[PDB]
Order: sequence, then C-alpha cells, then structure tokens
Amino acid sequence: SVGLPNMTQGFWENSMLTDPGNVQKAVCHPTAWDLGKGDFRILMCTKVTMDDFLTAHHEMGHIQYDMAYAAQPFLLRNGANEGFHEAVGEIMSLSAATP
Amino acid sequence: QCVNLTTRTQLPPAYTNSFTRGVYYPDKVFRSSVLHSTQDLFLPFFSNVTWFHVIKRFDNPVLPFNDGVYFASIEKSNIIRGWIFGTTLDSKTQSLLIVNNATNVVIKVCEFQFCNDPFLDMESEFRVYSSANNCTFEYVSQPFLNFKNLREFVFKNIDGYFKIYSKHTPIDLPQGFSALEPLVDLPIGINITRFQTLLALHRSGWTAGAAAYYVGYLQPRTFLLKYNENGTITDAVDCAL
Amino acid sequence: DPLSETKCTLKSFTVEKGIYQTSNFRVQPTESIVRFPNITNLCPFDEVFNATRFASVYAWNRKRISNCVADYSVLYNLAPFFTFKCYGVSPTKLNDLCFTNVYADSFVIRGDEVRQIAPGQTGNIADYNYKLPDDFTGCVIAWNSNKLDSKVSGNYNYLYRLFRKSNLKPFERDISTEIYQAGNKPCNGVAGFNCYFPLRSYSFRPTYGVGHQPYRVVVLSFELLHAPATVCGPKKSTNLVKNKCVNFNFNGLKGTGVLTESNKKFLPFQQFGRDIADTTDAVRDPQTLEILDITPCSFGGVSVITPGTNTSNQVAVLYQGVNCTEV
Amino acid sequence: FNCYFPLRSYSFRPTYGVGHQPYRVVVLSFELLHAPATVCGPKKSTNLV
Amino acid sequence: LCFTNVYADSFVIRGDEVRQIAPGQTGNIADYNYKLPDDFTGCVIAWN
Amino acid sequence: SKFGAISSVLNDIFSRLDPPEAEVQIDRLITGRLQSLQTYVTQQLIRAA
Ligand SMILES: *[C@@H]1O[C@H](CO)[C@@H](O)[C@H](O)[C@H]1NC(C)=O
Ligand SMILES: *[C@@H]1O[C@H](CO)[C@@H](O)[C@H](O)[C@H]1NC(C)=O
Repeated sequence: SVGLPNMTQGFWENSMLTDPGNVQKAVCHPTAWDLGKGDFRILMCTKVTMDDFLTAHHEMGHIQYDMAYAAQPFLLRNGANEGFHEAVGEIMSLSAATP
Repeated sequence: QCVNLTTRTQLPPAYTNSFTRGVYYPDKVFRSSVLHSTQDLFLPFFSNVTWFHVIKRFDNPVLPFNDGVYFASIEKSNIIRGWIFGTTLDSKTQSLLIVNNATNVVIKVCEFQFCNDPFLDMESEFRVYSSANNCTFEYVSQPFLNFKNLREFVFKNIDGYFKIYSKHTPIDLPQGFSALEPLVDLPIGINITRFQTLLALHRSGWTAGAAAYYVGYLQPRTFLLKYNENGTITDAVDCAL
Repeated sequence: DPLSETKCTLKSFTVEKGIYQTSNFRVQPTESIVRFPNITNLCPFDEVFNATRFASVYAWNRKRISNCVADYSVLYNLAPFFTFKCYGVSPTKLNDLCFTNVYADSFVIRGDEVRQIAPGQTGNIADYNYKLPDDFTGCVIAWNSNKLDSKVSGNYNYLYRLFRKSNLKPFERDISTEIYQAGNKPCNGVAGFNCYFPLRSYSFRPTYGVGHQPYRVVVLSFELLHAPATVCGPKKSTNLVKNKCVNFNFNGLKGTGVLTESNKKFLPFQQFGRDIADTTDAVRDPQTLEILDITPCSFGGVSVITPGTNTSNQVAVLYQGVNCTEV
Repeated sequence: FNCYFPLRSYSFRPTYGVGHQPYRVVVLSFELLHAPATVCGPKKSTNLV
Repeated sequence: LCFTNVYADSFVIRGDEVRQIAPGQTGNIADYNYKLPDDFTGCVIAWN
Repeated sequence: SKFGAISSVLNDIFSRLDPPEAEVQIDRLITGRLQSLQTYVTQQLIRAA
C-alpha cells in the first residue's frame, strides 16, 4: 500500500514463522536474515499478540531495506550508518500501531 | 593409407566420337507424342569425347569439372566403383565423395584429405583418403549397379544442387538412342571444379581388368526432344549441329 | 434467367430476333485444398531441449541443424518455456520460413542474466561468455531449471568467465583458462596478487531467489546463404477432394479445377503432366502416388435463341459441344 | 496444454535496443469518393466566373 | 486535396514491426492485430 | 509466355508475391494476352477478307 514491492516467493518456503516444537530447538529472538544472493528470511517464533504484529512489521522493515540495496555491491549492501537500518523498521511499527 | 603406383604405362590422351549420347530428361514433367524444345546443359552431338582405357593402363587422372560432366563406362565385372569431387581436393575445402560397395552406396561431403593415388581392392580394402574433419551431409541409397554393362552418368551443379542422371544398358561407343533418367538430387550447395574417378584393383601385385570409361563436358545448347505415346524420349536433334 | 443474361451482355433492354452467345458454363469452384508429402525426418529438437546435461556458459555448445524439417510450433507449445522473446522475425512465420542452417546454442546462466541475452546488450556473459550480434536473425528460449540444475549441497558443474582482456566477438567462444592479468606484475602462471582464474563456478542451489535460480537457455541462430535452404517447417495436409471444382496447392503450384481419376501412365520419376497446350492437365498427389487429371471445371460456351421481344418473350438455350446427359 | 492466452504484453524498457523501443503509430485514412467533401485543405475561394 | 471523411487510428507497436503496417503485408500484428486493406488510400505516421 | 513478368502462371504470381506487385505483374500478363488475342483477330480478319 505504501509503495514497497511485495516480497518474493522464496521467503515463504524458506522462513519459519511458527515455533517448530519440542523436538526441534530454534532461536526465538526476533532476527531478520539477509543471506545474500537474492535470499531473504526472517526467523520468527511469532505468537498471536499485538507486539508480534508490530515486531513483524519492525522486522520486515529490516528485510524490506535489504532488497532495496541488493543492486549495490556486497560490501556496500548495508545502511549508510548504523542507525538507518533499525530506524526504517521502526516507522513501520509506528504506522501499523495507529488506530 | 596412401600408396603411389609407378607401374603406369604412359600413353597420350585418346579421343572418340560421341555420336548421339548424353540425352537426359531436363525436368520431371510428363509429355506424350509431342515435340518439345528445351535449352539446358547438354553434351553436343558427335563431339570429341576423351577415351580412358583400363587394362598396363591405369587411367585415374584429375579432370576439370567445367559446367558439367558426362561420364560413360564400357564395363564388365564392375571395376568402377565411385568418384571424387571438389575444388582443391584436400582438407582445406569441402569435398564430395561417392562410393558404391557390394552392399549399397555411400555419399559424404566432408573435408577429406584424399590420397594422391586413391583406389580400392573379393573387395575388402578401402584406401581412398586419410582424414575427415567436418561432415555436413551424408546420404545412403541402393547400389547403382564380353562387355555387357554400359553405364552413363551426368553430373551437374546449378543453384547448389548436385543432380545425377543414370542409365544402364546391356551391350567403341555404340550407335543408338537412350535417354538418361534422374537418379538422386543432392542439396549440398558447394562449388566443384575438379573430380577424379575411383577404381577397384584386383589382387591375387595387382592387375587391371578389361574396362574403359569416357569423359565428356556439357555445354548450354538447344535440343528438340521427341516424346512417344508412353512419355519417354526416343529421339532428339541438336539445333546447332 | 437466360433472357435477362442476354440483355445484360448486349447492354440493352430490347433484343432483336437471332441467336446470341452470352456467357459460359463452368461448375463453379467450392473448396480449397493443399497436399504435401508425409511429414518425416523431424529436426532433432528433443536432443537439445530435452538434453540430460547442458554445458557451461563459457563452454557454450554448437549443434548445427540441417537436412530436416523443423517444427517450431511443438517447441513453443511446451508450457515451461514461459520466456520467449524473439528477434528479427515473427514467431508465427517461423513455421513457414526456411533457412540454410540452424544453430542450436545451449548453456546455463542465472535468472538475472537472462536479460543480457539480447542484441546490443552488455554484461559479463555478453562480453566474456557469449556475445550476440546486433543484426541477429534468430532468437532464444529460456526456462527455469531449478529442478534439474540445482542441488541442496550446490551444483558447481556450471562455470562462467568472470574476467577477460577484451569483449567477445559475435558468435565467439572463449574457453581459455589462462590466469587473468589484473595488474602490471606478470602472473607467471600463479593465481596470486592481481592474478586470478578468469572462470568462476556458479553455486546453484534450489533455495535461491527467482533471479538466481538456474535458467537453461537455448539459442537459435538462423542463416540464409547461397546454399539451398534445407531447413523447412511442417506443411499441413488437407483431405483429398475429387470430382469437384476446387482450388489446389500441390507442392507449391496454385490453380483451380476439378480433380478426377486419371488413366495416364506416368514414369516413376515424373510428377507433372502437360498437354499439347503446355498447360498442367495432370498432377501426381504427394500423399498417395496417384495421377489426378486436372480437368478444368466442366466449361462450355452458351448461346440463347430468341425472337424479338417485340414479338414474344420465350427463349431457347444452346450448349455447344456438350452432350446434355451431362447437364 | 495446447491452450494459451492469445494476448501477450509488450514489456517496454529503456534499456532495450531500437528494435524493441516503443513506437507510436498514427494511421490516417482518406475517403476520397464522390460524396460531398467535408474536410477542406487550406485554400481561398474566388468569385464565380 | 479535399476529403469527405478522415479517420485517425493510433496505437503503439514494437520497433521492428513498423514495416508490418502496410497494405498486403503479412505478420503477427498484420494478420492478428491490425490489417490494412489493399485498395487503401491514406497513410501512416510513426515516431519514437 | 511470361510477357516480361516473373512467372507465366497467374495464381503462382498471386501466391508467391505481395498483391501490390502481383497486381502489376498480372497487369503485364493481361495486356500481353490481350495483345496476342487482338493480333490473332486482326490476322483472322485479313484472311477472312
Ligand atoms: C507480487 O506482485 C506482482 C505484481 O502484482 C505479481 O506478479 C507477483 O505474482 C506477486 N508475488 C507474490 C509472491 O505475491
Ligand atoms: C508404349 O507402351 C505400350 C504398353 O502400354 C507398348 O505396347 C508400346 O510398345 C509402347 N510404345 C513404345 C514406342 O515402345
């Protein structure tokens, strides 16, 4: 709706958004994964909560930032400074939290 | 595998009259009891056709192709087997190959490096070339085959087509009329300026059997052709004789 | 009616007593028919498109196509070949147009580099692996090959030339493995500082994006020379129609007439028949070796006998040269 | 299979060559007939002699 | 000249398909998209 | 007779060429055949006299 392109189909078959269970141990920390070579994943132990919805919007903002600089070289495939990467994902949560 | 033969008995080129040989169907159209005039490459009547003798006579020279060739052979026991075709007659340019073994015929257009003295040797020893680099077309069909066999061939190269006309007649050149029917069409699209016959040598060294062949060149001229009721050519007249 | 047909020819509304010839009787035509010999000796498209293994982009292969009929409709009919961008010739007319030789070029590249396979384009594949001329008469076919060219551990069998001293010429293959000279110091055969191997292996895996999944690319190059065009498209055969006034196409000849059974004895090599008028009166069907007398649709002159319209209105019709058991 | 969408879309890109650049084509048809002409070229009338 | 009625047809085609806009000319757009009559008086304008 | 055209077969001319040039070729064929027919008619008239 805001103008960012929809994510690729590879995200669906490569990202696990639910806790695997007791048999498999997975990190529940909210982390966005830019593996490179056009591969983007988010490690999510998402629950049905408002925060996880805002956390998801905050973490897609990280990954959505990643496809933006995909054309730039790998060493330059980063934010201009350390503050930009988290800031661009925070406005996503701020806008999604509006009534 | 090349072996140079020095047992040749040198002889100056011979000649004989062509009489009324070399008439072939110029197209594939049926005509009945009509006199039709056509202009195409033809062997002029009563021309001076070269005579080559095989007997110790070993006539395997290289002749120019010009606009066309009329190949005739007074043959028995099938000493003649095939021909070579090309311009530089080596691996530099594309060359054409015609061979007829005891089973069938083999047609290949490759960058052959022919032997200086190509020939064939029961017959189970084929020694006619040394290499084959780029093969662009190959064709296989049925074999073409007292002096009892007369074989007459016509070779043409127009618009990249290699036409072959043949006629087998059971019998110097005899007096009569016999039209030559088309046999095979080859869409090769190369240029040919020289050729060389391939002969089969009998090993029991080697001895050459009783055979002879003639080479005549075609010219563009007008013939008036007479068709019978059944559609075959029975007589013709050379309009410039 | 014939009386009005007479008025129409005379360009008048009153007709004097006499006999007038107006028009002719040829049973009108009706259908359109085309016949060609049996479609055999199909070009080996399966051996290239359905090949078990495709070569690397730098070792891009040559497969010349000749002396066969090429059915471009079948290859286009395959659903997986979603990408089909064709250059210099309409895909529809490829089924009919003929060329001397067809060059089939096959290799494997990434999805993002598919756009580099085009005339006037640049890139690592364009400059170092495969350069395509601007005046390119032909076109390419590309499709996803993730299911075949990708392994979970990585399919490293496919390599691309990362570095070269100069851009490749059109239709030029460079398979040299000489160490690239990136600096002024000589390489001396050692891939050290400012010296690296020009070829890099693609690490294709099924867990990549759409732009990085392997894409098998088959490139078709078409050329026309003085040599005869021996690569033709398939020809459609229409069921035979006889004893009717039809338009026929037999091996490229056009005409109109009724096709009837013929008792003529053609020679085995002969195909066409001509009368003393030098007109095609007989023809041999390509599907079945039978001779069809191309009788002109029953044609005949007509003539109307009439008294003056000042006297009466009845007319009589004469068909000269026709036995009227046939009308 | 054997059932395809007949409508294909031009994906025009500025990176494409002149062979694939978009071109705007305007087709003009004239009805030069015996009907009373309505489309007039630039001309000046004159008194009837 | 003076015309009775004038019609303007406008569309967008590829670069190499401009030659297919001609009377009696065959092609994909000619056969399937836009065909001009043979006895056609009038003419076309194309620009980049 | 070709009468200066590329082919002596009218339908072959229609089929193998575009109609814009096939029409010119057919015009050449038609005028040649009309010339032949009128020559025949004129000679017939003289012989009839
Ligand atoms: C993304 O959007 C484009 C354009 O609407 C569409 O073609 C594509 O299928 C979409 N992809 C996904 C995964 O929704
Ligand atoms: C033509 O063929 C018939 C057989 O149908 C034969 O009797 C006749 O002799 C042939 N004509 C010639 C001139 O050989």
